[PDB]
Amino acid sequence: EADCGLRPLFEKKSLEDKTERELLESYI
Amino acid sequence: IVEGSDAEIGMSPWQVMLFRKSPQELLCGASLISDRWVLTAAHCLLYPPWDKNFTENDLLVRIGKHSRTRYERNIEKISMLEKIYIHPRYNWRENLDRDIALMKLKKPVAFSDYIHPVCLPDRETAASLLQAGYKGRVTGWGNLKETGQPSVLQVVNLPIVERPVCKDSTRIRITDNMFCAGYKPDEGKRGDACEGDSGGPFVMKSPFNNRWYQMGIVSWGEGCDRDGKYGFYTHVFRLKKWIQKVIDQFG
Amino acid sequence: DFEEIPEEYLQ
Ligand SMILES: N[C@H](Cc1ccccc1)C(=O)N1CCC[C@H]1C(=O)NCc1cc(Cl)ccc1Cl
Ligand SMILES: *[C@@H]1O[C@H](CO)[C@@H](O)[C@H](O)[C@H]1NC(C)=O
Ligand code: NA
Ligand code: NA
Repeated sequence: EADCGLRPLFEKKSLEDKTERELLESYI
Repeated sequence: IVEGSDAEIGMSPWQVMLFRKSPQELLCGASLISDRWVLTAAHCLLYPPWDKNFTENDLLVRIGKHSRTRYERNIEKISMLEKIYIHPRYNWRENLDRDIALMKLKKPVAFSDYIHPVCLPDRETAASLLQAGYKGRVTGWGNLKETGQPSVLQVVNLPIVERPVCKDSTRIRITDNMFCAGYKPDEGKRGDACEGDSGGPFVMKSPFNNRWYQMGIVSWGEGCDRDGKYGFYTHVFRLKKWIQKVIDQFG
Repeated sequence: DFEEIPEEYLQ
């Protein structure tokens, strides 16, 4: 789906969840 | 999930619960990959050493859930299965090689704030993200400890581990269709999947396009959250040609 | 341990 992987309550509203930054910081 | 935390509402809207009709109980996790297709571990459906061999009518999928045990009226949606497809080279005899299965739903599920599909990786996203040290996220309603059960969906973020470390942690034969994840004893932090988390997703948020991709399926581990052990996950990208073949043929 | 689900899903 063209819209896969984008969460209504997070990415679709530009809100982050409490720990996704931990993932990002590991992607070095 | 051991040493995780409660999920936020809508945090994992691709999460699926595989639910046994009778007795009514949690069977496994799973994930929503389109309005009609659910991905899980083959061993959730077929595991002869434990006399497990489910047929479609044995099972329901519950989508949009947060609470483990509650019927989440007006939020969760419950779907019947049209057909199960197990990888033809799934190795239940030895090491759970190719531990993957698809379930086609009888009817499409309506997407909502709580229900939305995860992406499957392309070769490039997989190459970029499946690197030692890079963290993914595992979710499920499985046990909180090896030796109890959560009120709501649990989440834990875990680093992918170097393949030689995975190999050296176990006597089980590892294959290219698996990867392992978890912290090392010297890393301090902890966490793992556990019983009941089988079949759920290991996801990563691409920093390139800000989408969530399912890189793994909770497959196997020796105990839960043991020092020097790691959880093993089905390598979704490696098996994607099979996924696509099934969806292309039967979709 | 699980809350009963609607009968419509168990038919
Ligand atoms: N202990 C065994 C080890 C095992 C691996 C491969 C072949 C046979 C046994 C195990 O793992 N088996 C037996 C079948 C289902 C699977 C299981 O129980 N999987 C769930 C699981 C997944 C993770 Cl990633 C971490 C913890 C656990 Cl408990
Ligand atoms: C599992 O169930 C199917 C159908 O009932 C059967 O044909 C199969 O032989 C069973 N055992 C397996 C696949 O090991
Ligand atoms: Na070894
Ligand atoms: Na461990």
